[PDB]
Amino acid sequence: RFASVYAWNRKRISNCVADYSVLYNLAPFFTFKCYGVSPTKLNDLCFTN
Amino acid sequence: FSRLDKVEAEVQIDRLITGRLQSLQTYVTQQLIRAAEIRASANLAATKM
Repeated sequence: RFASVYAWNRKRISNCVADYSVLYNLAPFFTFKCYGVSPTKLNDLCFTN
Repeated sequence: FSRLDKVEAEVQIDRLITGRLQSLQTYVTQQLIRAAEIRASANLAATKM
């Protein structure tokens, strides 16, 4: 289930290793553009939150 | 070079190269003025001697 627009759900992620290749597997992700980072370089960066 | 794609990083890298480069050009010009003023003083000093 996905909540309504005015009731967007906020989720916490902490202390785990992230692989973004599994995100790319699904076909209908035809809208995938990023501003602060290049989408193909997410596999060698670290974040804080 | 660790966050942006090469297609767009050229624009970001270019606006910073010129700014740093232009700053050097100002410094050299200032030295020429100072050197010219000192050269006038040296000639006056030589005449005194």
